[PDB]
Amino acid sequence: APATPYQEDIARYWNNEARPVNLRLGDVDGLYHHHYGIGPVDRAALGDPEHSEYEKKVIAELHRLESAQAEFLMDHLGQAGPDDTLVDAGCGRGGSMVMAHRRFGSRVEGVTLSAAQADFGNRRARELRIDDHVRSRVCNMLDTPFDKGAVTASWNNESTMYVDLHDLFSEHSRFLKVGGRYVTITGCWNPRYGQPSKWVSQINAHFECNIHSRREYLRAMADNRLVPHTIVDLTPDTLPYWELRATSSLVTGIEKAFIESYRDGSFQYVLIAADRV
Ligand SMILES: Nc1ncnc2c1ncn2[C@@H]1O[C@H](CSCC[C@H](N)C(=O)O)[C@@H](O)[C@H]1O
Ligand SMILES: CC(C)=CCC/C(C)=C/CSP(=O)(O)OP(=O)(O)O
Ligand SMILES: [Mg+2]
Repeated sequence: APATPYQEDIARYWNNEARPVNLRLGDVDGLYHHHYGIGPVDRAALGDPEHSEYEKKVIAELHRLESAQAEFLMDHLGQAGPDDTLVDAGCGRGGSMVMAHRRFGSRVEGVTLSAAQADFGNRRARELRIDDHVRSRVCNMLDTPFDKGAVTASWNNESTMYVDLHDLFSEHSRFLKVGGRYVTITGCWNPRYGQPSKWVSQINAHFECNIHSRREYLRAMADNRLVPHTIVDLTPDTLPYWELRATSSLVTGIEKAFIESYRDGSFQYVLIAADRV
């Protein structure tokens, strides 16, 4: 039962989504991601752009960068093991959850507003025989069933732009144990630019989302017991992914808004990793 009209819009959006730039990339190795990539492009793997198999090599390379982005996120989760619970807040089709369970062996709990996504991820988990440890549910991430202090680490990978940040961080702070760890990778508008540019607004309109400024991320963390220990401006790191993607037949039309706003300083891609204290 949707918490607000807006969250009903978001459930409907993701229930309806199935773009090739997501499913064909996930098909490469069965890790289905809904986030962007980081790191240098492997031009050797790509080979000659004129080759018959170029588009398939581009697909494998873009997917490799999107998985690299998740790995980088998890490098900031600290240590976790089989007796711990990890929470993926706004978990998509569950590729990050699969990777986390492989990396840490923990119980991994995902929440999403989309029944089609939860169903997809739970089917994937059963296929991989890790469904006793990895579970998606349809649940608003601002109001979860996890007990106070029960969670060792948690994250939002490109899902914070659908909620009020004070409410989101109050919720993670509630369920994270003292000394637990939080990470987010997000696109935030740059308060140095001053307000959201036209490009940022085009991205909001495209995804029905609400990009926050970097100032708001840090303010909401400070107000909710979450203290950053690492912040990385990944903007230069994600541009190669976007410039490569822009050459792909699977483009969605938002590539220019990301590239141009990254280049002009109005928009930035950032990792913030924090302790719950
Ligand atoms: N209030 C809310 N509660 C739970 N999930 C939410 C939410 N608002 C948005 N979402 C989820 O946020 C996700 C954005 S897509 C990113 C998915 C995933 N973290 C990945 O990196 O692949 C979607 O799954 C959407 O359902
Ligand atoms: C501002 C940022 C970083 C993201 C905007 C919100 C959002 C849901 C982007 C979608 S990621 P995904 O569903 O994987 O999108 P596409 O590849 O189809 O463009
Ligand atoms: Mg995608």
